[PDB]
Amino acid sequence: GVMDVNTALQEVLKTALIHDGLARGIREAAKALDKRQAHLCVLASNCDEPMYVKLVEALCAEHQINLIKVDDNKKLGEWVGLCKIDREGKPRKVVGCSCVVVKDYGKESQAKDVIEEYFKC
Amino acid sequence: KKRKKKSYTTPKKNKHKRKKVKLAVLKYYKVDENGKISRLRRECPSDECGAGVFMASHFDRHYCGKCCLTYCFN
Amino acid sequence: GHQQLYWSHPRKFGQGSRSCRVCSNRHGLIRKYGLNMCRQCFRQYAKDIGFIKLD
Amino acid sequence: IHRIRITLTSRNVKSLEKVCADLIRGAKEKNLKVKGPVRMPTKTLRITTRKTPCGEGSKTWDRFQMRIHKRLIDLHSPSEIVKQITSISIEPGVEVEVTIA
Amino acid sequence: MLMPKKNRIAIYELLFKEGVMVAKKDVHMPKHPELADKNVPNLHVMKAMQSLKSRGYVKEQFAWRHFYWYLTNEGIQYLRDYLHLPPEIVPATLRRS
Repeated sequence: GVMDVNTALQEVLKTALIHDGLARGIREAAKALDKRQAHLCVLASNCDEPMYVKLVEALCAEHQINLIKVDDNKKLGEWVGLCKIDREGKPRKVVGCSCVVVKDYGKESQAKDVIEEYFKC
Repeated sequence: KKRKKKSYTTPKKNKHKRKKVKLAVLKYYKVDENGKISRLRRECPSDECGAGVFMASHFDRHYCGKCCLTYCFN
Repeated sequence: GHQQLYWSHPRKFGQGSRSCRVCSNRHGLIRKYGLNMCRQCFRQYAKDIGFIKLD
Repeated sequence: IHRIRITLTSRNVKSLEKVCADLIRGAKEKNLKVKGPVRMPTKTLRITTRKTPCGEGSKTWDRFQMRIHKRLIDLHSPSEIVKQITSISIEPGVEVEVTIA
Repeated sequence: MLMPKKNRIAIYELLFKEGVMVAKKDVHMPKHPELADKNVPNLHVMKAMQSLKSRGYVKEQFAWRHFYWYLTNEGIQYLRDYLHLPPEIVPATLRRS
């Protein structure tokens, strides 16, 4: 009923889950960020560590990616839909990445355009 | 005809689980607390890998599997 | 990894590289003339192939 | 060259001889000189197998036979005539091979 | 089993594109008579096919070292419900009718 960041963020994260890929593990994610292969990466911090936040924001400024502060990632975890197998299962998602084209490749969306224009201005 | 009777050794075994810590403490560190930081790993001069291939550290013969490279002075 | 193990010393006489083309059985294989059937499957299909009993 | 050879092979002699006579008659209907049918020694394929699927009972064997009869007829004619004489609604089993050699 | 999701989607577009297929049970051997050179490892493709035709909802029939398939519409419905690909894109198999 409403248009905002989360309404499409949940869908894009679920589709990224569906179309495999996914930078999993402590490796292959920092390496991917340092290789500059992707052009989007969502990070979160709900614990007490300012050093990781400072390091990732320094990297984002180095790659000229503006950090987007999102509150209540639990809202994303409860609105995305987490059916998984059977009647049980709730695998929470903290890291958001989408290989080859930031939005997606199986569809064309204007959310990518409006996001890029908000970042540019 | 008897059984194989494979019981005299290792009646039960426990699965090995690598305690890979989720935090970047042992693997990497900055030791600067600034925008620009120093990297604790020697630059890789080989062109047979990517531009972000970073080598781990052991006592010797840094093991990555793809190259089995060893620092030697010939 | 995979290439550190596979295809090291040639197994030039693999019995397990052959199977009956009808039932995929290891034993009683008839490789003569290229039948590549086990002897039981050959006896079942001998008349259809063209081999018939005369002597 | 105009030497063309037709090689006739089948597992039975009735149909092979019928085809040979048919082709000889066809090449003699036209005024063509034809080398008479030449019979290869009819190699025989033998497969001897135990009768039992298990290994039980008196050691009894099946003696299977498959005889391949080969005839080749030589005559001098272009390819169109050979192609026309081949399309005769041939009887099954007689494998025909034609070589321009 | 022991099958990754990229190979899963690969075998799934293979099933989408072919529909009616023939095959042989091969696992260990590294080159294949008629379903090789597909840019995807042979073992994972064949194990994904095993999942497709042995998960428990499409029947099979194993004889003469070869496979012939009737792909029921229950499997098509499962595919459409999962991947959300409508049947309006009809398979090109409806030519030469």
